[PDB]
Amino acid sequence: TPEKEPLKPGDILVYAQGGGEPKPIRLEELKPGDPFVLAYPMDPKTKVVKSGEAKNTLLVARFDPEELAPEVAQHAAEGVVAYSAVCTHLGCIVSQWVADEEAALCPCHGGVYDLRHGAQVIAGPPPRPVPQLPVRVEDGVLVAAGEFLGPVGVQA
Ligand code: FES
Ligand SMILES: [Mg+2]
Ligand SMILES: [Mg+2]
Ligand SMILES: [Mg+2]
Repeated sequence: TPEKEPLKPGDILVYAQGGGEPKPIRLEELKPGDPFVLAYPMDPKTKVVKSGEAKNTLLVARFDPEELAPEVAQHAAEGVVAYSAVCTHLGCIVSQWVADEEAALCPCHGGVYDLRHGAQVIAGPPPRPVPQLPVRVEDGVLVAAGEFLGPVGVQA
């Protein structure tokens, strides 16, 4: 189904939504240092949000660009970073924030990913970082700028 299609470069990032019209994520809405938001990709011409496929679930956060690791900054936009939100341990959505680590926490078994430093696993059983999603800003809206930088979710 269109709603289960994979994320594609050029897709518009929208806030995770129930029904109703989607809301694109605008750069100016994200305050550097604030907790991440959960997002999905939306096909820019059909406006179909690809939220029926869990492996399209994203977390999106903004930091001061100087606080990002250079490798992360390569794929960031005005300090905004995005990653897959599917835990690489057993696939739970990495839905919680760790304020004093600026990290994403998985409530299932306590995986913690260090968002400014490439979602390095700093606690729990995730075997590898959630992959980064390159982003760019177009007319103030966040857009996927490439494929995920590695496989999503639970792998061999
Ligand atoms: S599914 Fe995330 S830590 Fe186990
Ligand atoms: Mg605002
Ligand atoms: Mg650092
Ligand atoms: Mg625990």
